[PDB]
Formats: sequence, structure tokens, C-alpha cells
Amino acid sequence: IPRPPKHEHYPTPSGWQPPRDPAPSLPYFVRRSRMHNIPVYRDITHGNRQMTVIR
Amino acid sequence: VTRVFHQLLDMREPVFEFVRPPPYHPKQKRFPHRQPLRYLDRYRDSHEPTYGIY
Amino acid sequence: EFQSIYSLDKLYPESRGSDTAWRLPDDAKQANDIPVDRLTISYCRSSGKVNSKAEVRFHLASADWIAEPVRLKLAVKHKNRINRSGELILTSECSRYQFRNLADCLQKLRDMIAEASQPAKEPSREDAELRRSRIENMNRERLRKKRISSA
Amino acid sequence: GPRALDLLRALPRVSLANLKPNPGSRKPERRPRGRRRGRKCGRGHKGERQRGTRPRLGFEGGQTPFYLRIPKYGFNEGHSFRHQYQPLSLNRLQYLIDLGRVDPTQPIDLTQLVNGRGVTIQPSKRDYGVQLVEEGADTFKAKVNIEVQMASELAIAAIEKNGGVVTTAFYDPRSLEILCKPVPFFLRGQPIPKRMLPPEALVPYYTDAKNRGYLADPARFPEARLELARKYGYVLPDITKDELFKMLSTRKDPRQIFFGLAPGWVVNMADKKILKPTDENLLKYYSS
Amino acid sequence: VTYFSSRKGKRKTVKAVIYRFLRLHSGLWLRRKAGYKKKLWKKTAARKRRLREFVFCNKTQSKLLDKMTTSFWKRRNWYADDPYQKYQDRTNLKV
Amino acid sequence: SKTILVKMMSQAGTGFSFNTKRSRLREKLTLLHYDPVVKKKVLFVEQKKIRS
RNA sequence: UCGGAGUACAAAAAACCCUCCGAGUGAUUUUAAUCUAGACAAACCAGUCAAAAUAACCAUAACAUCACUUAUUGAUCCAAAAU
Ligand SMILES: [Mg+2]
Ligand SMILES: [Mg+2]
Ligand SMILES: [Mg+2]
Ligand SMILES: [Mg+2]
Ligand SMILES: [Mg+2]
Ligand SMILES: [Mg+2]
Ligand SMILES: [Mg+2]
Ligand SMILES: [Mg+2]
Ligand SMILES: [Mg+2]
Repeated sequence: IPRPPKHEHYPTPSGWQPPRDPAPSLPYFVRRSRMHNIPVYRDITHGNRQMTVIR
Repeated sequence: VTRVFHQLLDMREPVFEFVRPPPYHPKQKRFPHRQPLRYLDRYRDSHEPTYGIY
Repeated sequence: EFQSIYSLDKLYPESRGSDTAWRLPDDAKQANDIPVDRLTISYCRSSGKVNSKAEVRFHLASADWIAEPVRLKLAVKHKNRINRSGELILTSECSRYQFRNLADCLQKLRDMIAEASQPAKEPSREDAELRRSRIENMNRERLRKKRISSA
Repeated sequence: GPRALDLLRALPRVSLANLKPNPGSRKPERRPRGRRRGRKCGRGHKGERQRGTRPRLGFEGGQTPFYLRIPKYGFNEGHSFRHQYQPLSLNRLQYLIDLGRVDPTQPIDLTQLVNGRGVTIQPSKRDYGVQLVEEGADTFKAKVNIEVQMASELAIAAIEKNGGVVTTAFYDPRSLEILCKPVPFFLRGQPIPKRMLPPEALVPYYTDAKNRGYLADPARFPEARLELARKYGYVLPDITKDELFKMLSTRKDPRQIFFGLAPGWVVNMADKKILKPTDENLLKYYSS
Repeated sequence: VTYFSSRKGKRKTVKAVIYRFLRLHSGLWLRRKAGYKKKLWKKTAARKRRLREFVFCNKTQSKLLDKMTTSFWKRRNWYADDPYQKYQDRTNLKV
Repeated sequence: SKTILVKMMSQAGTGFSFNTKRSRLREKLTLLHYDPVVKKKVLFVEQKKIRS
């Protein structure tokens, strides 16, 4: 999968914003997805149980 | 009257409507039973296709 | 450099060169109704029912692309939707896509200039919602009929 | 990074001897032994069911079954022969261009979409190709040369405004299959087949400049195209004066599957060579 | 229903379903009313309308039909010109 | 006595049919009915005899 | 098989080789449309009402009526019809 092209303006038309140049100082880190998106998803179970996963 | 607000009161002219309450629909059910097809349109948000990931 | 019996040139011999389809016939339509650069076009994006209000604004007396008889006849029928600063305001709502809203506005404007530029417009009125109007009119006219000068 | 690693110095070797499946991974099965799960073993008592003989699925016990009292009606009628166009919103197209999956620089047809995995075609399901839908119309800023099998007025309008070109092309099922997965076809060892024409029902679609049909008379293109501007109220750019114009004008023959190859050639991928027929009959057949 | 076929060992579909029902992708099934072509002269226009409807099946019937029908019929379909494409997603359902 | 089910046809030139129970020993039936295509009250004359 | 009364005293439901009456249609012209909120009833299938909006007609004109009116009825498939 190709590294995303550098642009002159962020965020892009589709709203994609690359990660920062340094990393924050927080005592945790969230890797990007292999497709370069933020790994937050939603999940259902039993048809009524709604959840949000941070991966 | 239009002349009043502009000329005398130095105002824009307010205009009103008559607004009726939105019609009452029962809770939507997962399996609407013995209900016409057009049922699914009563709970429709707006008429436009939406292709989610597509 | 491939070519077939069914190719585009042998199907339509008349037009051939690859730049034929991309020519711009500005002479074909010289009318250019509604020179969009001369309109103020506003977008109110309402997201929640998801709909985007599109708003077309321009000054009616300062608009030269419409004739004088039509520019005056427009300010009559549509005086309701005119503004105290002289602006004629059109608005569309329906689609979530503002292309479709802009198009609705422009089609409305086209229609107004259409019917105003037609001298044959008879402005026919229905009796259904106007019966109350004619009868209450006549019946306030029975009372208005008292004649003595005043002031 | 992983502080877990530091706890592993302190603990014994990981070996085959100590290994635990994640708790909950295996729900243990239960066997009809003992006081609980024995003695009729969940099968109930006598009747048809304890013996395992209860009737087939739809059967209602002799009253005319629900699925058979309802009358037949064409619903799925002829379903196998309906055409199926996989939707692609401008939102996804934009999102693919932004992230550098498909590049707008070279022309974009089906193979390009498939290779970026922006879209998936399965001809066996009677997919006839991609259709273009308008979901991202307002947001769409890219400048592209795109070829799809169907498109909507609004979608086209949204591509023109940005100075690109849309064209609707047709592929028959075989053609389509070859188009989407080309490399599996080149290992097949067959010539490149002719592109079939559209069937009679689809001719009025691809002959119109309205749809920017690939079989359409180009004389109507700049006319109809400009029409689309009047409706959506934007200035139509001159595509002629652009630097990328030589790419934007690029077509296919209506009889050609790919860009730059021709019906009847053969791709030998081990030698990285192309092979073309010198014969007259073959060249008449493939070029007709 | 055949759960394991003889040649393929797969699970067969009951075609008698596929002629009278329609599966939206949400899982709702759609059917004609019964007796809607039968003895029309004898019926009220109101009743006739109630009969001309397309109606939805309750959960039980739905599960029954799903069992009687293989995977292929539950796939996401995009048809050109399709009347019913409007209805295949579900909206605003709070459960 | 028996009655009969007759097929009645529009004289509006629109093919439209509706069936009516009519007395067997009576005369050929003619009515003023509603035709949906023309959206009018028109004359229907009995074309055919359906059920007896 | 369908309906009315009692059983089943006042919301509903409620059995019997229980007690009693009925239905398997006439007669008539006012020939009784389209579409749709919300409901009743209900294992399923079937049954019931019904506002607003259209179109028909006085030019702001939609319940066929009577016989205790309640019942006068029959699913799929399949056949005949051609709309
Ligand atoms: Mg999941
Ligand atoms: Mg076991
Ligand atoms: Mg036990
Ligand atoms: Mg024991
Ligand atoms: Mg035993
Ligand atoms: Mg038993
Ligand atoms: Mg697919
Ligand atoms: Mg109830
Ligand atoms: Mg009404």
C-alpha cells in the first residue's frame, strides 16, 4: 500500500489529515491503520448492543 | 404595511408562517408485521439514496 | 494507434480530430441568461434531516441582463420576496446536494423572467382560496360605501 | 514500548508445556453423560421428536404451509439476467485520489479502480461494471479522466466543473472479467479478445451524448456538455488549453479492452514481449 | 430442505420460496397478499386495495424463510432501474 | 331463478371491464360507470357473459 | 363451514353427540373511484374500520339501500380468458 502523497494543504478534500511530525508526550500512542486512518470502529451485538472500539 | 417597517420604524420586515406539528408515527419495529411496503418510508429521513462506504 | 471497423471516426466520418468533442461553441448560445458571476450565492448547510439551503441574491434595479419592462414587471409579482435593500431573494431547500439546490434556484429565476417577459401572461386566479377574499372584499365594500367627505 | 516485555524477564520460559488459550475462546462441549445431561438427553419424551423423526422444515403439521399459501409473483423473476452495476461514490473516488491509490494523472478506468482496491467486481454475479454516484458531489475537488459503465447527471456535472472528462463505456461479461483481473488472463495463453458490443436494450444509452456514451457522436459532446453547465450554474473550463489535455482526450476503440494494446495480440510475460498476428484473415477478424 | 446435497454436499435452496417472496438486505421479507387475484367482483374496493398490497412478514416467518434459502439470496444486489433499491437499507431504527 | 356474471365494457373506447351480477331473465345490461383512464362517468354496455 | 340468542348476569375470551333460531342469497338503483396518517382483530393465513390529499360529478357534490344484516362463503397450484 502506497504512502500517501504530500499535499500543500491539510486537511485534504476527503478530510484526511496525516499524523504530526513529532509524537505527543502522552503516555500512550495510537498507531494508524495500514490504510492510514484512525483505528476507531463501531460494533453491534445481539442487534441492540452498540459499542465503539479503539484499537 | 411594507412601507411602514422600512420607512418609519427603520426596520427589516418580519414575516411569519403557519406551522403545523409533524405527523405522529409509532415506534418503528424491527419486523413490521403485515404492514404495507410504504411503511419503510414513514421513518425515512430524506429522499435521496445514500451509499455508505460505497 | 489501433483502429477498428467500429471506431469513432469510421462511425461518424464528419467529425474526426481528437479535439473535436472538446470545442467550445460560445457562438451557439450567445444568450447567457443569468451570468452567475453577477449573483451572490449563499450556502446555509443544515446537517442533523440533512438539507442545504441555497440562496440566490441580486439587486433588481441594478441588473442589466434583463430588459426594463421585465425588470419593472418582476418587482410587481415578486415584491413579497424582494428585500428593503432592493435585493430579490430566491431560496431552495430540497436536496442534500447544493448543485441541485443551485439548479432549483436558477430554474425558478429562469421561469420568473420567462413569465414576466411574456406579455401574454393573463395571471389567472383560482376561486378556491380566493372566494373568501372576493366575498369579504365585497362585504367590507358594502360598509365602505358610506359617502360623506372627511378630513 | 510494551512494558509487558519487562515482566517476561522475571517469569519462566515460554514453552510448549505452559500455553493457555484465551479465556472464553473455547466453550467446552457437553456430552449426554451423568444425571444432568443423561436420561432422555435433551430429546424430550416419546413422540416424533424424541425419536428424531419430526417433519421437514416448512411443514406446518398438515395445514397448508405458510410459504405455499402465498401466491407466486415475479419478484426475483429473471433476476439472473438483470444487469448489476457496482456503485462508486465521488466520496470514495476522492478519498482514493487523496491517499494516492489511484492517480488522477493517467486515465482512470475499471482496472485502475480494481488495482487500488477502491472497488470490487465479480462478473459471475452479472456485474456489468462500475456506476458513478453523486454522494460526494459538493466535496469533490479532483481533476480526472474517468471511464465508467454508468453515471448520473449530477456525478458528471461534478466532474466537469473541476475540468475533467467522463465517458461511459460498455463491456460484455467476458470482456469485463478480463478487464478487472488482467494478469490472471495473461497467464491464460490466449489472444486478447474483441470487445463485444452492447445488446439492443442498452444501445440508446451508449449512443447519447447526454450520458457521454462511448458510442456517441462527438459532435453533440461539446453541446450537451455545456448544457450541463447552464443547469448547475458553473463556468465550463476549456479542456483544450490544459497541459494534461493529451491524456484527457484518451479514448479506447469500442472494440478494444485495454489502453494501447489491440485485439488479437498475445502477451508473453516471461520474455516481456508482445506477439502480433501477421496473417491477413486474423487481422481482418480481430480488427473488425 | 436438503441440508447436505448428494453431489456437492452443500445445502440446497427451496425454490418454492424464491418464487413468492422477496428478501430485502435488511432481513425483511416482502410478499403478496393471498387471494388477491381471486373472485374480484365479489369484493369491496377497500378490501381489494388491502389485497393489492405488498406486505412484510413477522420475525418467525422471516427466520423460517431464511433457513429455507441459501446464502446467495441474501447477497447485496445493485440492479439498474430497480424499484426496490430504495428500501434495502434500514434507517432511524432505535432498538 | 338464477343470476349471471356479465363482463361490461366501456363505450369510451378505453378497454376497461367490470363484472356484475345481473338477473338472467332480464334485458341486456347498460349502466353509467366510472372509467379510470378517461377519469369520467361514461356509458358501459355489457360485452360478454362470464359466469352463469 | 359461516352467523344471531342462551350457556358466558357488568371489558374481552370461553367448552359440550349443550339449549334455540338461521346462511350457502334475493330485490333494487343511489353502479358505490384513486391514494394514503392512524388503528381494530389476530398463532399464521385471512378478516375489519378510517382522517387528510387527489379525480368524478351540485360546479368548496365519496357510508350503495332493504329483507333481525349479522351470515350469503373457499388458499395455493393449475387451467381457461387476453388486458
Ligand atoms: Mg462484529
Ligand atoms: Mg456433540
Ligand atoms: Mg436429564
Ligand atoms: Mg439411569
Ligand atoms: Mg422412554
Ligand atoms: Mg407424546
Ligand atoms: Mg459486489
Ligand atoms: Mg389488540
Ligand atoms: Mg376524504
